Amino acid sequence: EVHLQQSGPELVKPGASVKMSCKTSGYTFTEYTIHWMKQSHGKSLEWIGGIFPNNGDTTYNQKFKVRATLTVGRSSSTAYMDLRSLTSEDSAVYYCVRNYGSSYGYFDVWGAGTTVTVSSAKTTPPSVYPLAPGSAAQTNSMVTLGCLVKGYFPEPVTVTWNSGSLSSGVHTFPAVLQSDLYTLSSSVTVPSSTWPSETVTCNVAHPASSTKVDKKIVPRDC
Amino acid sequence: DPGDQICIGYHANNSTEQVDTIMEKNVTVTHAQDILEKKHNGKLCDLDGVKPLIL
Ligand SMILES: *[C@@H]1O[C@H](CO)[C@@H](O[C@@H]2O[C@H](CO)[C@@H](O[C@H]3O[C@H](CO)[C@@H](O)[C@H](O)[C@@H]3O)[C@H](O)[C@H]2NC(C)=O)[C@H](O)[C@H]1NC(C)=O
Ligand SMILES: *[C@@H]1O[C@H](CO)[C@@H](O[C@@H]2O[C@H](CO)[C@@H](O)[C@H](O)[C@H]2NC(C)=O)[C@H](O)[C@H]1NC(C)=O
Repeated sequence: EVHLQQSGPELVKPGASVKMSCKTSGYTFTEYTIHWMKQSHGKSLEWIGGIFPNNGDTTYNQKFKVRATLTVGRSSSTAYMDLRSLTSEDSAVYYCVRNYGSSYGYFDVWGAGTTVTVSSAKTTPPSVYPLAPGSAAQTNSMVTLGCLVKGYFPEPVTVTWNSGSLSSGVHTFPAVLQSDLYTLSSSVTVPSSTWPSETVTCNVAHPASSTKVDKKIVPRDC
Repeated sequence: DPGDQICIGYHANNSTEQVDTIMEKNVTVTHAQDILEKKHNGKLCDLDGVKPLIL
């Protein structure tokens, strides 16, 4: 129905500027006002501002008045936001959202989320290491297998098992920061009979570095 | 020599506000009160809170 498709995650040097986009679809662009929400990672939601397409009227939060600049491409049916001279402060997630009616309105359709990271750090490709259990102990009714992605920047990365055909029983843990690089792990759990007969491959992708790698779990032959 | 005086009188000003009367139109008055609104804003709006269904 009413989809708001927005820009992909970005990384910016401190002091620089970003321009994330939001593409509207499913309704008539000029009939509802569009807004932006900032959420400091897993905390609390802040209102930035709003813009009405049809004439380009803007309505800002006191806090964001200087650093922000909402723009609209009517021709393109797309809403833009622009953040000037960033800091660690601004490192958070940003939502493009449709507010229903005017000043006294509710946000009914929330966008995907453009997540921005502010750091002088350089981009670092990850490293994938498969996790086969020791030949010693053997997990009986269900065999747990794993995948380790270590030392990468910036967020995020995508983890799949057998190109996606493998599902419910997979847990991909949130990344953690280790010596200024990210590190996370995944745990696919399949029935004992299925492995090692069936090919269990780890498919990982890191966009910021244009990297896509596969690793197959080969049993530990002690 | 002249003797003292007291006068009774009433307010005047630079008003050009004008009212009509059954016996006389365009009578110029010191003060007046418009009670007709002739202006609107040309838009369809939320009413008390609630956006209209604009088909
Ligand atoms: C009571 O006062 C009214 C306002 O002062 C007055 O209205 C005025 O009427 C005259 C003509 O009757 C108009 O004068 C001219 O208007 C247009 C301007 O485009 C021209 O085509 C002509 O030259 C015409 O003479 C005034 O414009 C009009 N004033 C307003 C504000 O509309 C009444 O006529 C007065 N009534 C009486 C009985 O005196
Ligand atoms: C009506 O307007 C006239 C014209 O301005 C006023 O007369 C002036 O009053 C000021 C007082 O501030 C004097 O300094 C000027 O010398 C006057 N000008 C003239 C041309 O006389 C008059 O006071 C106004 N009447 C009312 C009731 O406000």
